[PDB]
Amino acid sequence: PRPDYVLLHISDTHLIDADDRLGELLEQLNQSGLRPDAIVFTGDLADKGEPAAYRKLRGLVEPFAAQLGAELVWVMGNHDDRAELRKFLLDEAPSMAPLDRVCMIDGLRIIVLDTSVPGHHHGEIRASQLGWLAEELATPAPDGTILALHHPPIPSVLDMAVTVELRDQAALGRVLRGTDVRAILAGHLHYSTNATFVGIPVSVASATCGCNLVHVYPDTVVHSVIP
Amino acid sequence: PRPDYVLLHISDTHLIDADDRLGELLEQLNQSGLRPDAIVFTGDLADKGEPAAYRKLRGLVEPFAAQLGAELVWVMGNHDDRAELRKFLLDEAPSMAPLDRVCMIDGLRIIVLDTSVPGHHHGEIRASQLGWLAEELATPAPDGTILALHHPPIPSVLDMAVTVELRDQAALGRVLRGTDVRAILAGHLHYSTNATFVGIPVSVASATCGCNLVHVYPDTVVHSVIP
Ligand SMILES: [Fe+3]
Ligand SMILES: [Fe+3]
Ligand SMILES: [Mn+2]
Ligand SMILES: [Mn+2]
Repeated sequence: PRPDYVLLHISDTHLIDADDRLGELLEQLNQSGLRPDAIVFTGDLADKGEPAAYRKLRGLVEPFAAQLGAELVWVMGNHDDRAELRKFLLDEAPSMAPLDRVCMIDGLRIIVLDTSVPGHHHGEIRASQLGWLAEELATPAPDGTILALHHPPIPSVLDMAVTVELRDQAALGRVLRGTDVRAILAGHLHYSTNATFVGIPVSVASATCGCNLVHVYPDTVVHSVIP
Repeated sequence: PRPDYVLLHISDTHLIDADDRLGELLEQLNQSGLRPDAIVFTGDLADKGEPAAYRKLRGLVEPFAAQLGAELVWVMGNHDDRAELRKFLLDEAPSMAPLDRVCMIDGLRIIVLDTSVPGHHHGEIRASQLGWLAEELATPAPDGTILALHHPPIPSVLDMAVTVELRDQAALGRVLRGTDVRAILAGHLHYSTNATFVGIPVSVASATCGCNLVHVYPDTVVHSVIP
């Protein structure tokens, strides 16, 4: 069966040997002959949100994505810095506003949401963002929506995770319920995990410092873990 | 958060170094301090369905499960033999009837289904089994149902997989739709994969020759991949 879309889901690169780890992955993905429609990086791109790390990340990943004709989708994590990411990864004016955006890949909507809280490790979504999200989802996409964020809306199975988990998941749940969100892509946990959130499948990719393949069929979304 | 139930999801042990691989896993799980309510093995237990392999499997796994007070849940795979498994793993009279069974873990229903076809590698579910399954699911379990089987009802992302995939998934889908089946546990693929089937989350554990942790919360089921 041919999927409608193929995505690559990578997370938690933590660049500041993370350079070798990511380099080795990209080289391995290049040799596979995989041709993704988009490559989605679900946060913690730079370990300390360093300008130099973003420059290195961009230098490694942009030629890889260009070779494949794949859209690059960057997401904020708790380790990242909004202003330095905008500047050195995106070529956008520095700002501390949430990195929220919408990207249509043919008929497939990818929504990037920013769960990060500046100077903190836990996750939160502000009122402005929920409203923005609700308004966007009021119009259905032809092939539905993939929501990409950092902190997963799933129960913490480790005590260590609870202190840095996504807070106020109920409010997000109220926005997402009944929408065309078909899957939520996340990171943060540094091990491969899946669950549902208000009936929506959530898939967490492990850290790079493997990744996931995402096959979007007409009726289901398949997430495969690539070590 | 405390889950309602903890399950261990292991698959594709292929015993006939698979002995060392499984031994090393069980020892590792024992050191973790994990106390599962059940341990579910989703098929391909013996590589050639050998009596000796089932004896070895039983010898390795029964003391492990006994130490933890965990229920053992065995599932048929394409590599297994129904008669030899019944005899040497279960202490049951030899039979080639499908290995279908129901196990209540407090309020949680685990249904074991047999997708294997004797002498063949692909998956099928017979009419007798669908009827049996439909009748069982007509009564809801207090905490819903986990369906455990070998061949996953998810699209084959590899060409090699298509020839040995589960056939006639539509019929199974018709039975499961609207039931209290909250999750489907599967194997067969030999890599970690998740998707939905008729709105129901399906989680495939990789092979042993790691495994998954399953945390059942009141409102969601979390699957975590343990390398
Ligand atoms: Fe991280
Ligand atoms: Fe197998
Ligand atoms: Mn994080
Ligand atoms: Mn198999």
